[PDB]
Amino acid sequence: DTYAGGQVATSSNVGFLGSKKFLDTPFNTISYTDKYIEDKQAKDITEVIAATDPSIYTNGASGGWSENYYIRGYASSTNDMSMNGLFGITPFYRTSPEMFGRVEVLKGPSALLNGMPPAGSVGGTVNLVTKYAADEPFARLTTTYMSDAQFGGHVDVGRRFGENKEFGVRINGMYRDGDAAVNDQSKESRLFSLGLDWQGENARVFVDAYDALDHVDGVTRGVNVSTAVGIPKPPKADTLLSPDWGSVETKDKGAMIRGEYDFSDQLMAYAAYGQSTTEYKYNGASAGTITSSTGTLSSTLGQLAFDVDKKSADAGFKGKFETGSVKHQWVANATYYNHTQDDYGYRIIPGFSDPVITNIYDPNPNWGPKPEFTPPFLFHSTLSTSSFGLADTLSFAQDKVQLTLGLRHQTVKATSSVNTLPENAKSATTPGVALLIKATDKISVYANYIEGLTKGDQAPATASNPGEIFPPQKTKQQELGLKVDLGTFAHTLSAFEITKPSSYLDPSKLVNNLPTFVSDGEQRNRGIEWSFFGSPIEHVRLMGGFTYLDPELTKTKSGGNDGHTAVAVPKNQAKLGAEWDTQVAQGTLTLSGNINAVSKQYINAENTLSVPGRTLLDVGARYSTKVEDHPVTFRANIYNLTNKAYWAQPQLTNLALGAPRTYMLSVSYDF
Amino acid sequence: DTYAGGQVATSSNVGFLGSKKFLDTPFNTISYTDKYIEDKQAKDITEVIAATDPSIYTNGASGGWSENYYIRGYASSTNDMSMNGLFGITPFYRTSPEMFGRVEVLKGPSALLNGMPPAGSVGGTVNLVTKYAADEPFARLTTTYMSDAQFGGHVDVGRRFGENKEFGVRINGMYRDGDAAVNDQSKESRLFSLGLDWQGENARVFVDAYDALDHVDGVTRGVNVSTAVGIPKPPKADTLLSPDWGSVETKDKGAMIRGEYDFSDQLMAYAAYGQSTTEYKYNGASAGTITSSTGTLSSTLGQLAFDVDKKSADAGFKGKFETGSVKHQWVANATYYNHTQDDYGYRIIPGFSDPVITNIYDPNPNWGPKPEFTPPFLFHSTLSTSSFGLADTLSFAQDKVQLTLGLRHQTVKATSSVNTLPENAKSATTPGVALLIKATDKISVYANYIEGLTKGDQAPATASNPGEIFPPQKTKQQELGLKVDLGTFAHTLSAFEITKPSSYLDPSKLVNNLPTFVSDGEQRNRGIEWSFFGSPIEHVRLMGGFTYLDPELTKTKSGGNDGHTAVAVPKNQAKLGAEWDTQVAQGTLTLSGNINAVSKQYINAENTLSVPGRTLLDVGARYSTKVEDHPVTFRANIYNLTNKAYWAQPQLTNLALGAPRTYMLSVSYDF
Amino acid sequence: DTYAGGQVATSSNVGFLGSKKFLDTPFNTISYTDKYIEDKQAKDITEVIAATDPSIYTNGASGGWSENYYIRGYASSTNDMSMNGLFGITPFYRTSPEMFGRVEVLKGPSALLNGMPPAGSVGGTVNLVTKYAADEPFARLTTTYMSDAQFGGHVDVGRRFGENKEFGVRINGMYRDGDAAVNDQSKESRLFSLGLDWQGENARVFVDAYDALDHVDGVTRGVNVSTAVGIPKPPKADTLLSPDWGSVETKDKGAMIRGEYDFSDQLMAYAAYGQSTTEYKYNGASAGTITSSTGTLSSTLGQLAFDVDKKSADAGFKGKFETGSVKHQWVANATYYNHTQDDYGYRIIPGFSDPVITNIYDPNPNWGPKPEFTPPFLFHSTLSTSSFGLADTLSFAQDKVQLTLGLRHQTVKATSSVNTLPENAKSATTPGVALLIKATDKISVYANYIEGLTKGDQAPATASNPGEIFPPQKTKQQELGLKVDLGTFAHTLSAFEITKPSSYLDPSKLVNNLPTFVSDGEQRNRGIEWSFFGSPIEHVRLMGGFTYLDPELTKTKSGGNDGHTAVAVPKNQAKLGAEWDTQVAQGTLTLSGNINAVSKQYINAENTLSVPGRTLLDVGARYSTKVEDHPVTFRANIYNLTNKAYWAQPQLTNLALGAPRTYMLSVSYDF
Ligand SMILES: [Fe+3]
Ligand SMILES: [Fe+3]
Ligand SMILES: [Fe+3]
Repeated sequence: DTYAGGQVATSSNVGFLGSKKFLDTPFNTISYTDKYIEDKQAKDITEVIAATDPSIYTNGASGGWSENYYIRGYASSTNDMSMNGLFGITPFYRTSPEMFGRVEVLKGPSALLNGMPPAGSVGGTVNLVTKYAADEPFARLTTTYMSDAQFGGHVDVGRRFGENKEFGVRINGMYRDGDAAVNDQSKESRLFSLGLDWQGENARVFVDAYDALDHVDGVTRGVNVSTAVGIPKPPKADTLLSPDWGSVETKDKGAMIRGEYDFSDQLMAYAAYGQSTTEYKYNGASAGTITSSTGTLSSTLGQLAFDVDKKSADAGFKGKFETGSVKHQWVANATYYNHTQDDYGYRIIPGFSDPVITNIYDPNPNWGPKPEFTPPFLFHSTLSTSSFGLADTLSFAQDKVQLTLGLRHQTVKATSSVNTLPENAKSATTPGVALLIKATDKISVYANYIEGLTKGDQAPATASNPGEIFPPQKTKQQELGLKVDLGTFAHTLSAFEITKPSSYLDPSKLVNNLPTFVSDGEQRNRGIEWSFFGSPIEHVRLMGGFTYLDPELTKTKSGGNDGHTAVAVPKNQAKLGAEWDTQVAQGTLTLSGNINAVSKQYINAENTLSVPGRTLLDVGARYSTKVEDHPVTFRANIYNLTNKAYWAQPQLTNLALGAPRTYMLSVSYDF
Repeated sequence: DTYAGGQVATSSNVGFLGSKKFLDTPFNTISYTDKYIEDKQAKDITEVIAATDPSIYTNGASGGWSENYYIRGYASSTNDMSMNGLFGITPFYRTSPEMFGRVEVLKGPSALLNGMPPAGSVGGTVNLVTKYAADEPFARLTTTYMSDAQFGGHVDVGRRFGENKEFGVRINGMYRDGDAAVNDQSKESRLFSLGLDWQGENARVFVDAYDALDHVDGVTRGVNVSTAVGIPKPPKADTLLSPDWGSVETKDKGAMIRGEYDFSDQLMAYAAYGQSTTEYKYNGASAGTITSSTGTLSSTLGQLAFDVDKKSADAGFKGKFETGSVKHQWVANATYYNHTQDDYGYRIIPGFSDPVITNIYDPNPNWGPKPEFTPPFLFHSTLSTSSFGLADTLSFAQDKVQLTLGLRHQTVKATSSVNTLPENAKSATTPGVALLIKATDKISVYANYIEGLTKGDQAPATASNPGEIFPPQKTKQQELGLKVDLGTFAHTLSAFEITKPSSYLDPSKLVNNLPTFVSDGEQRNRGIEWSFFGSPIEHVRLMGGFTYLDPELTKTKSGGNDGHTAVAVPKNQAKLGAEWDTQVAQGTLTLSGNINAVSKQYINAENTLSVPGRTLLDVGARYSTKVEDHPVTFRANIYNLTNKAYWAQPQLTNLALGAPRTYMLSVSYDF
Repeated sequence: DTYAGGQVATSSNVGFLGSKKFLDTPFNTISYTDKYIEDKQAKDITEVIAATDPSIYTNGASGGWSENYYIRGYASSTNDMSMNGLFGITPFYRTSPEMFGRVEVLKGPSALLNGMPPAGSVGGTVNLVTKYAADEPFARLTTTYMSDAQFGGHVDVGRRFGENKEFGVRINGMYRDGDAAVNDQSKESRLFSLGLDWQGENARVFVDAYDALDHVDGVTRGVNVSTAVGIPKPPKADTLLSPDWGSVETKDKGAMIRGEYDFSDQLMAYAAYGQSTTEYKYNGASAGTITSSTGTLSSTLGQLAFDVDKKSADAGFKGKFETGSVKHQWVANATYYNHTQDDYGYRIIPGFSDPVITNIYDPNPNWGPKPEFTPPFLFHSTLSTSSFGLADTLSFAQDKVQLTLGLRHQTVKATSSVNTLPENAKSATTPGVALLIKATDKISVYANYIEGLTKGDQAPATASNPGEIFPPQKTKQQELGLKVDLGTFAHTLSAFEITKPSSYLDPSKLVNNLPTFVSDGEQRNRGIEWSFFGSPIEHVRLMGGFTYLDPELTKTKSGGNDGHTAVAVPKNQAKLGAEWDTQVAQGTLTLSGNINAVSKQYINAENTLSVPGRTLLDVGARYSTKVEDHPVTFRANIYNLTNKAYWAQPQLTNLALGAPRTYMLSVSYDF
């Protein structure tokens, strides 16, 4: 399954179409292996998928309250990841990757394939494939360090049972804790995970469960700027611009089961059910605001807790048939998601309502006392979605021309206990079509049209159309692409256009002498991507590429920002990761380097504030050997080697500092 | 004599008990070789004994007015090192290790073995073993660099003379000078040493003499904090928080002679005599005080000069005999120490009594003009100590059970030319017992009781018992331990409890309605130590360990701080040094790493101020080859490679910054 | 022609004496190859000639308005470089080295050999040798990075044509652009160069042409200090202490043609003609002035543009003959140089005459608005020089004793459109003599006397001798030296004394009771140099040395500064570059290090202000291999590894910051 280099896989899950090979997939897809994950010493999903992929962008801050990445220049919510194809299971805001055998990315929207994930983001789909027991018994201990003083370990054990090894058990345990690379920031993570499987003759069952904790002391929340004051030069990269006593914690627990049954080699049924819980707590700043070019910062304090219970299901049939010399491979499915949620919080903390005044350049800021965590209950809320989908792939001319057609019907309903406005389900129907031509056994050309869905907004009580709930809103993609597998090295070249609508109150459209709430907003992302992976010569691995992105606000409230560039995302990215192997005594030495170059990003939609591009370097070394015939691997990594200080745009606030120089060490031992 | 790896020796000097092997020593001991010293590029004793020993702690500042280390959580004064078993010879405050073939540490107090050293510290004994000429003629030149701009060299030459090579001459010369790694700090060091020996048939003589200079411009004195104001975040690690014009200089000259005479193979006499002089001069801050959380620093200035003339002697008899199936190995000795001293100084410098006001975060502090060095005479003082000791080691069962019993009488008298209060000698008797059992010839189990002595304090004129001089005060240790030599790798596991008394004026104990001066104070250090050294597999060296220490103030003035943790020392330490060798062309390449991790330390005895734990990394590379058949070694080291900024507690002031990232290069050539 | 190591050449151009080997040259000479240039990733000439040569000093600032270096402690103007032996062709202020096969240095003045270059500097002659097409067709692409975000590429292609490959074409293209290592400083460079040659039977023609751009945004201009205020501690090294909006741009275009004609093997004629244009523009600060010890900076603004059109020619004969057993090798030449120039500028910009007030330690300075570039015409000026020269080298004993004698007559005239005072040509005659003795074929001993010329000054209207124009002023050198070629490693040891006159109006020397304009000023530089290059052991390269310099102001106006040390230059330099090669897989791994240590430098001629010595470290790695038999080289370099912040003296202002830590990457591929 793994490609030359061991770092990328040759197939991925293309939503409900299932497992498809690189050259057979009319979408831009990549799948990273657990080997790559361990080689990066990746602590979250971002560190896996953003490192070498020029169609993915992160603001790159350390110890935020969530991960933050864009795919094809649109937000891709952490809420919207799948586990073994199923949504609503993964951790809410940050996921440590120890329990996954693959991390797969499908770029662009995919409503036909996947339906509408819970946060309705459209950038792309990240699918996390869990670990199951290999045939050979297995036990690996890894110890980890990260600067300044974060220590941890990870145990991974697998064994199969029964006379034909038809049962599997795979267990992962991980703990790490201590000060991180940012001043007064510490990071705690815990994971316990279970992967069980039964391989029957005509039937298969897979069970996965996990218990996870993510905790940051000195969480980074970021800061707001104005045009009046402007953006001052970034403090040094290890500065924390949020309260030192501020903290965030997320506890995530999840479990799922998949069953498959082969009726024949022309018909299979499958079902997947799962559930998860999230507990989020945050005590710290809601925002810092830079109020002077001398670096004065005004911070308001807030608290939030929320608890969410999630359930989800996906069941269907796959089959094959032939019509003359045309082979048909079809799938039909139904999906369900439900959550209930309680939110507690303060916008204004009693006794702590005055803003805390500091300066961004002060080495010893006074953040004041830490308020007790007592957020009062705010509201109960729910979300339900369901979908029914159908697709067929027609293969002509000895499978050299493959046409996929499908449609999905999607329903969604949200409720809130402080909403007096009407609450009603709404529905939309989303098609997709993809065409793939194998010009040779090494070269595929492909095109697709496909959509993404986002829950419709509700017009406020101040509108001509008060309380109107829009149907799910259609993001629309067209894509043309070329894929080349040279044998050990592979190239993708793809161009895309994706339009995403938005909704707003429009004063220019008067109905009963009132402003009308409309879905007339639009952002249009046009992009070219060239990317590559594998081994272009022996003992060398190379992964990366180049993208040009034009993210344009084509239609905005009152036309003010028509033709402007979208905030946050760069127009140009270039990324290269390279590894070089050489034999040294009784082992392999690998040297690694990464470069990550991006252009400037706008901070507001008026395009009157921006931050420059930056180029970041990383280096690593890896030594793999044996001690008394036990495999041993040593790994050292430095990220942001030049300790470049830069602003970039996080969620909810305008700016945050990128992560500083960070050292990571790990040693692993196979029992 | 040297253990596998070349870096540690298999025997050490156990006070007047003489040379004993690792498995035969009922104390926790380690001896480092000159090879280790050269490999660390150690510039002082601290860099030798603290690097991998988790029972030793230093605050780790660069360019202090002295070394500073604790052993088993108690101060071990630089004044209290021995040279070839004799006290009062070594440099007063800092010692560059070029002239030593071994640096030996015995952990815990050792009054029975060693008597009371001049400063009466009880943490451990550091014994410096000088170089003598090996049989083969020898000449090595080494050139040294340390960042930023310190250049130096060291010559080591030895030759033996006479027809049976019964005379030896060994000469060491060293100079280095230039800017160090701390801003505005420069370090000058000079050493000339002589080791002469004569090996007769029934007699031996050893002579050692040295002339040393230590000079620091921009000496670090450290800074004081209060509970009202608190401890601000450390400036960057290369900041100097003392006057840039401040300096310290110590000139040390010493010489000693040892003679041995064998009457038979059952009786030997020995005598050792030596003397030394110290000239200390300091012009700079007495203390910085942090007077605001913005980092305002108020620095008072002081000057000190003192001259001290020292004489030292140790003479006795050792013998063996048998009574039944019990072997006896006994010693009886007498020791003498005397110094005379003049002190000159200002507590208040005329024209410079106003503190200099700076801010600890200022890149451009104004330290004002440098006052002329004109300290006036303050007082003449003397210290005399003498002891008489007896010990016997009884061996049973083919030397598999060894019981040591001993006691020592200790006398001490101090005088001062400005003391109106009585001056009298005082005395104490200190016993010791140790038991060692060789379970196998690889495994020893041991236990000891032994004491340390400290000069008694004198009650002030304001007391109910005015002018009373206490006898030498007894620190008391109990220890249980286990040692294991696997062949090329060795373990020690030991547990200990050490109580140290203190004296104070007690307002709560009234006699004739006046406060009484009492010796009722107590600190109790309980510890577990696991440490190891050698080569656990081929081409690997590993040295380090783990300690837990509970240093508790069990009895304090008025009971205020009863149950508190002692200042300055961490409760937890983990240290690991590792080296890996590989063949590379015509030579051996060694890669090295060190980690040093400690937990938090309290800054006051009220335990209301503390500083966090910190982890420091070091890396090295070493290449040993030949050029035209002449051995050549290249050494490169980076210490504190993450350039971690941290506060820790020095002598006399509350806080000082740890040393920054420091680069060291050396090349050595054998003629 | 290249020495062991590939980095230095064995011959260089000794002015009109032509190509001479190392052991045949009675001057201190070195020639660096394009291989060395590529290995250093050199971006200007300074980075080639200053890195390892202890007789060369630069202040080392990043992004100045010109290069700045001294040779033997005297300014060597960038104006005064030669291209293939001809002056007035090279870029005016900064030269990127991509078009050169050699960079050659002759130390000390050389008027006999070279005449008077346009700026009349006397430190040394830098000669840049252009690239011509090798026999085998050639194409190399190189991509470059420099921190923070400067990217570039260089193409080098050559082919020969005709049946005997008697025509050659060699083309170089280079572009780089982006943010450099200094905050808010960007650097753009462009080069297109052409080297054409025809090799006939009796005759040869070489044509060279280039078009170059140098552009800096955030140009560093430096800052002035006073004795009243003093010199504060340097800000961090990547600080820009000139306006962020300030910029300099130079466009340089040049072309030259050389013809040679062999009349016989004993007589050759040659002629060279060339021209170049320079357009310089500068908009920014004229000076910052540090007006308080807290770091207050007062910056005045100015603008300058100048256009200069240059023409130059050199024609002559070389011949040999023998009379008895004495060989004669003679040369005779005539040289011409002319430039016309227009200057536009503001000393005071209308509407921007108020100084901009900042602080050198401010992370976020306000530099105010950028004034429109509108400098008005100031004056037209011209410079003409001509010379004729004759020299003979008399040799015997197979050239093992060589005596060189010569004379050159030099004429110069300057005009200016704002000079009312007389304008007249003036002349001087300058001799030279050198002696070389080959003690062996490995050892040469040599001595020389030779002069440098500088245009005479004109007495002001306030003098006794108003309007008098002095003749060309004679700098005078005497030198004694020793060269040793051991085979693969070479040494030079030389001692020199150079006196350089200056002129001033002297109130102490009255004629008709008026001050007299005199040439009574003198600076005298005495030096010892030990330097070396090549491979002392297999797989090692070593290049560097040590110099002591005594640069004394021996005679100054009024005698105030008599006996003081000259500004800007250190008295002591030590430089060492080392490379170590290891075979690994199918390629060579090279590791490199550089150290550069200098002593303190005076900032004023009163010698009441100075800045300390500093030591800088650099490290590098290089991997050279083949991919499908195509040569590939990877290079990584860090310069100023410790990121030392230091002041040094640039042109026109008192101080500027040295360049910060700078990372450089390049990859080259041969088609
Ligand atoms: Fe919120
Ligand atoms: Fe004192
Ligand atoms: Fe000027």
